[PDB]
Amino acid sequence: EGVEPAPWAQLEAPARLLLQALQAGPEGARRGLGVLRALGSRGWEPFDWGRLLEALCREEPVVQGPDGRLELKPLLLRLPRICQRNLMSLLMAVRPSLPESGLLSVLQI
Amino acid sequence: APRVRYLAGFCCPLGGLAAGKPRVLCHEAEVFLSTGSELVYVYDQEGGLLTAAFRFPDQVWHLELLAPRRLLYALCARRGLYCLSLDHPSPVIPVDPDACILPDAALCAFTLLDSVLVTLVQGPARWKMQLFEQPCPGEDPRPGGQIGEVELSSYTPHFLPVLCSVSPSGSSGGFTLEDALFGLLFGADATLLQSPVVLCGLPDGQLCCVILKALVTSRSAPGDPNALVKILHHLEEPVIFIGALKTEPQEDVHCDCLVAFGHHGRMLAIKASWDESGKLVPELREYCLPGPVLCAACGGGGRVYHSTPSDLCVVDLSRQPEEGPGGLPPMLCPASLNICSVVSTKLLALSAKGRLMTCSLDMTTESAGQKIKELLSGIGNISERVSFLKKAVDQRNKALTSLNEAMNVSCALLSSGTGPRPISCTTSTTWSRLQTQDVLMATCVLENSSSFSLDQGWTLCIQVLTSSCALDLDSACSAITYTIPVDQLGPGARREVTLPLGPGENGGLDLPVTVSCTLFYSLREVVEQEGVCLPLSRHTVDMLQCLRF
Amino acid sequence: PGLAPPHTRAPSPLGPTRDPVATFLETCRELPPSVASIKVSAELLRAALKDGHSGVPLCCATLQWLLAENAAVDVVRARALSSIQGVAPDGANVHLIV
Amino acid sequence: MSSNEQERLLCYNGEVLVFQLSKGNTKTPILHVRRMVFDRGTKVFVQKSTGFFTIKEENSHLKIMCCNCVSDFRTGINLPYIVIEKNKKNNVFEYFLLILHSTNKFEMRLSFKLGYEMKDGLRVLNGPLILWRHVKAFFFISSQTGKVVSVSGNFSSIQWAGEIENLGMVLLGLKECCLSEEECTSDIYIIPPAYSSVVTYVHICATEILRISLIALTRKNQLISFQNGTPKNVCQLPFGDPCAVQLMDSGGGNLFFVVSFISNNACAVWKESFQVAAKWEKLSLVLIDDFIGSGTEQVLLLFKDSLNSDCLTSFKITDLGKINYSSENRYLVVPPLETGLKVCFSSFRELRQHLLLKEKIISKSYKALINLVQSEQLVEKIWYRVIDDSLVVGVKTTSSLKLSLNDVTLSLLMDQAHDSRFRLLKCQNRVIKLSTNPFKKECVQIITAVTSLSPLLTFSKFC
Amino acid sequence: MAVTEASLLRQCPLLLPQNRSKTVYEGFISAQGRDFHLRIVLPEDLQLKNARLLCSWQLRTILSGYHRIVQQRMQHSPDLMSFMMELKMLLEVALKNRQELYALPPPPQFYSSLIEEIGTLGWDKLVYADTCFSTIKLKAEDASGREHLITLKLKAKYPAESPDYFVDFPVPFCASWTPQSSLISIYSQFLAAIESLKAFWDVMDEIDEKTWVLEPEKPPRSATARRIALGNNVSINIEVDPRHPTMLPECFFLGADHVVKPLGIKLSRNIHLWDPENSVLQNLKDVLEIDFPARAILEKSDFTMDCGICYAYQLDGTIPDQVCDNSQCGQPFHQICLYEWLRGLLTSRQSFNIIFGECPYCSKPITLKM
Ligand SMILES: [Zn+2]
Ligand SMILES: [Zn+2]
Repeated sequence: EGVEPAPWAQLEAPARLLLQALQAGPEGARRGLGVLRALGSRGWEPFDWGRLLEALCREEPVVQGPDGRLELKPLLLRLPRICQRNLMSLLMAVRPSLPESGLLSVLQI
Repeated sequence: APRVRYLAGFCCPLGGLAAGKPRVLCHEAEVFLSTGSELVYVYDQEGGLLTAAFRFPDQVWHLELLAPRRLLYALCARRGLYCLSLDHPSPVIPVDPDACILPDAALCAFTLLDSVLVTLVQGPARWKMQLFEQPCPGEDPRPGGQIGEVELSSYTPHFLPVLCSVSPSGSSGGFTLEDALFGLLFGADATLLQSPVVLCGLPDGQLCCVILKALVTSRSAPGDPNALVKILHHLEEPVIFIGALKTEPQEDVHCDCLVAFGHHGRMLAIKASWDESGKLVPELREYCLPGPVLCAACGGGGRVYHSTPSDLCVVDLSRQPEEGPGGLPPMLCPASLNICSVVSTKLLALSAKGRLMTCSLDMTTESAGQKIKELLSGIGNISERVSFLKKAVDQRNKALTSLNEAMNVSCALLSSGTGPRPISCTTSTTWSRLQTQDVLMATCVLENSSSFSLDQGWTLCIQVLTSSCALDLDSACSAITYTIPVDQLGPGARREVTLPLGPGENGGLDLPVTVSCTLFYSLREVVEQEGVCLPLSRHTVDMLQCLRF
Repeated sequence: PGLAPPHTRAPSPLGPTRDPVATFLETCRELPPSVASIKVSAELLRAALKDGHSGVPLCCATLQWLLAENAAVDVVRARALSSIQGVAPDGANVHLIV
Repeated sequence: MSSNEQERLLCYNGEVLVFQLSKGNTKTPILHVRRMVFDRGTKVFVQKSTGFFTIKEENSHLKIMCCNCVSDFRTGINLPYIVIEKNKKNNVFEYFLLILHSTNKFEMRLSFKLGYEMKDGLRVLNGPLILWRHVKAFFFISSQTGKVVSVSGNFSSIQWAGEIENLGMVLLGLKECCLSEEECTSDIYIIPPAYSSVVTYVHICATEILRISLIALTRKNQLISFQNGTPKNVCQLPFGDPCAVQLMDSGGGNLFFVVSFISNNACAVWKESFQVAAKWEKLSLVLIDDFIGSGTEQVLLLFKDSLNSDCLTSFKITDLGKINYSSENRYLVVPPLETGLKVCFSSFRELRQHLLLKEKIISKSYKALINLVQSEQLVEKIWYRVIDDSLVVGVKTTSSLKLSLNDVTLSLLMDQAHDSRFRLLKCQNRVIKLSTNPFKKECVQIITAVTSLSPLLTFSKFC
Repeated sequence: MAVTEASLLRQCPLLLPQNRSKTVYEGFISAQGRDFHLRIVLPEDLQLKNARLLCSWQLRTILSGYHRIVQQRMQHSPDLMSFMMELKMLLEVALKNRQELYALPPPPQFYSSLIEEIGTLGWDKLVYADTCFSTIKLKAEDASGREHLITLKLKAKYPAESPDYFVDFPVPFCASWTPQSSLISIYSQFLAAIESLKAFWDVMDEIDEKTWVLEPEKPPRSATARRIALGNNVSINIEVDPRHPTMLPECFFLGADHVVKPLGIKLSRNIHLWDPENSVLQNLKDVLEIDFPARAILEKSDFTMDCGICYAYQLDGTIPDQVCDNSQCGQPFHQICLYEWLRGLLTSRQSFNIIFGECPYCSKPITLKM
């Protein structure tokens, strides 16, 4: 009745692993940095971040507010609010090495 | 690497060959071919020369073959069934009527089991299946005594009906099903007897089975059909091809699904389920393929090689059980009708033209650049035509939109909302002067109040009905009619038409005169008898409008 | 029609794009505005319009005298219009200025 | 071409047969067949087998007259034929019909031995049946019969010749006239005599029961459809003096008419929309078949022998779609394109179904309107006459419709497709009661309209 | 319009009411220049609390993972009009997400122009092209002789809108895109960025050669960080500014508090003798008054032997104990961290004192016994 899948279910393994990590209270942020060093280490050295920053805008519907309202939400407002703050903190720290096109899709939201 | 070839082509008529009648079988390397003429040919598949040509009389309707005995059974139309020894003691050969056996003459279909022969013969109203022996010793080639006979009472009458036998596991040119299925379709009896069951496809589209064991009768003992023949499932359209398929494939293969096909293209595959009630249930699936279907076959692995008039297309069933829809590719061969499937895939067909054809299915500098050039040229040929179809689509859309509005106007008009809002048509009397005489005119004002723009396809008809009470003497002019195209009326917008009603003849106007307007929609204009006529107003002109002070 | 008293939706006639016999023949077998003007003495026009009906001396009274014979002159008398856009018998438009 | 040293081409069984006379020195020139097939590997035609035939008597002027696949009457198998003229300079010409077999082996079937030289419309037909003319004297020799026969009727040209269901052999020379070749002499639903003056070549395509669907093409470089003599879907052809149309199918539905012209040039035009898809020039020849083994038609286009004194140089083979063949990585791009190629084709094949679906829905909705509004025939039938400058339409009632109870009228309504302008149409209504043989008993009530005609004949025509 | 008599025509042109009582609509519904068959039966009154809605199997593949959405919308939506808005909006969503299945490019511009333009560049340049032709990846050379790659992800219109450029090197890359610009143009911009960052590259390459760079392994060109080892069980991590590479970085030391303290003191004392006319190494060696080990161990350099969730050794006494039953991961964990982790997954099931489920890094079966 109340099984829900995690909203990063359908993602590329490494970003799934990043976002699984940042879930983890305020040590989310460092975990994240740790996560990226331990993915530089492994076979797929590059992080095509704009794969993820596309993914972070991509919408789906949710039904909240009154018992009858369809809305469209992007990812960014859908995954856990602690992952939101820990994400942006990690982006600050990684700002230089992001494509601007994708990055400004985030900030619009 | 030539995935097709040609062996021969034939005397085709205009269009091409008529479907159902022509037949092809492959034995080993010899191939047996009838073009729905009186002529049956046999070709060496190594070298595409004819071994043998056989002139019968009158339009061969069907062949079958027994490999062991090296014999071919062949149904002439108004003559009976002639057997040919392939040994057979110009490369044209007439058959002598000695080769005739059961000159029944009225026989339309027939099939073969082991040691048993089945015909199916037209009569009066009732069609009768029979069942004869066929002598198991290598004798004089005989029928024997008919074992039995029935009347397919169910059927009362271009399309020949068709016959397929189906034996169950344990026990030959037919098909074997699996014990689950066999028991599922036919019942315990045929399971317990290990009884072959013979499926007839009927032009009705009814697909009837009969148990063979259960058909042995005499003069003393006639078969009751209500007992003895039963009826699986009624496709509403005639039958073309019956088979069965090895879904779940994990020479004698024991199939788990039963296949029909139609002319217009309902298929019906059937399966065993044993699901959701701890009980065996049948899995029906009435798909809808394209077009006229013109033959069919089966290849290894739930792959049915069929033909429409445009294209030779395949369906896969192989995996609830089998499948939701059968979405179904070409293989970019034309309408061949009359197909066969030898299993190794190498299929042989007769093309609609007259063509006997074998379908065998499964870097460089600057030559690759020329390949690149080729591919570009291809897409550009193609693109041109995708474009055309886009614009056709736009036409269809624009048509739909106009129609959409038409329905909406009509619906609005035909509802009584208590004020005739959408379109109005008022008329009003006016004296004028012509030449000398005071003429009485009617203005017809058409007004669009609503949003709906009355586009093309619309026309106003006015009719001016005189006096009532049809008389002793039918008048000169009973009524007059006036019909005008309304073009692009639009909302708020307005037309006016003036008519006389007035004394042109005789100084004689008879008063209580109705002028009634209507609209009519023509569906054609924007691209059985076909339009609509919708009433607007009907105003009566009486003396009190026609006075002048 | 635009100037008219009622300001009523009358459909624009648009006189026939060809003759019926011309359309017959085309079927069976298969830009600036032109202008004219005049000038004339104010003294001549004054002396001739004196018996002087009313209103603004010239252009309006000139137009009233040109169309004194048209039925729709009293409407132009009211609005006192020195330039108008009529149609025609053959459906073409014509704009006449004074 | 036609000489002692020259060839002619033909296409049989997805291959190309080249019949060449060769002066062999003891003896006369010999007919040599090459039977050639497209390799697909080496992107050429390669010689797969040969045939030969020794001619006897030492007289010159041996000459190929035509070639094609015919269908022998004995078997029902298509065999290439060839017509040889043998000329002894004698005011005598032999005219052999030879049929060459599966086996690259020859068989005489006519000697036929005329005095006067044969020219204009030589036309070979199924039961190997030669048919010719001089001075408007049409003659035919069956290989059954073996004797010269004359055509009973008198015609100008012989525009189509060929076999139909129920009839056996036929000729359309004048568009009325429609012979048998058994009892020489239906002309009812052939094209109008209007088109009779402009039609120079016909190509029939269907016959049903009597109803023919048929192409023409004219001196005006036009190309037209007909379904029960109903001219739909006209074209215009780029080049001048069109000779012939053959047909291509080239896939699911991609049907073309490939037109060959006297000017050594050719069109293909796409049925579904009578439109030039493509044009080529100088076209020594054209041939229509599966040279590849795809199972669907290509067209061979041959370019001129000005290049080499060698035949199947300067070729071009196409579908006019996916197949095109002809006479630094880049390779990572190739599978991308081939994926595209197939995808374009995919989208084609879907749109066609999509569009049919729209047509189906449109029909649904027509019928929906008519059932929205709402069995017994209230009305027999429609009839009409022209009086002088009066159209009279009339319709005959049935007993069901009672003019005692029902004021009726009748209108006429003009097709706005024709009537681009707002003409009002006026129609006068008359009711006619005639007693039938009074000396129950039949009364005949009919209802009828009249209007002026000359207004409606603005466009030569109306409905 | 307001009312769904004109507003419904305007907003669903191809929904033709069959019945007079507008109960059955039938025909097409539009989305992204694509029309879909849709047949929408109402009850005898206009109540979507009970309605039928059938579709083409085309549309149903495309409403997969939306079924409950639409059924709730039928029940929750007041009018048909708004229902159609919601349904189109949801189709809008569905297609743009599944963007892999849906792209009919206009060939006459596309596939020809792209060929012309790759000819304009030269054929040694392109290194990968995707069979959907969406992705390409190109190569460029330094005066040094280093390859640097550029991915482009391209839309239905290449020459109209920008191509999405995805790039390694650590400063944000700028491509001035016009309709007039082309592959050669953006390629020349990319070469300009290469030749500009030449100094930073030489710094990185020089380091990786003449020192035991330890933590980033097979370094990308984006990485500014180099955890260098020196002596034994002490390291220095060094984060560098590309714009001023030779200049001083933010730096600090890992290892033994008694070993590191002297180096920190010595660094604070010589740090005024940083000089951006030398190299980074030629400044570090004479500032810290030391030479480095050039791979004191190249085989067993270091394997990170930390939790791989919390990345600590010594979480409250506990050690990296629990590992992966895998040759390719081998990654140690903690008892606490791995329990908290696996409890949370949907893939996990718990027996009596056992938890089965996926290793975080490699997604292979890993077992935890409390
Ligand atoms: Zn831990
Ligand atoms: Zn692992």
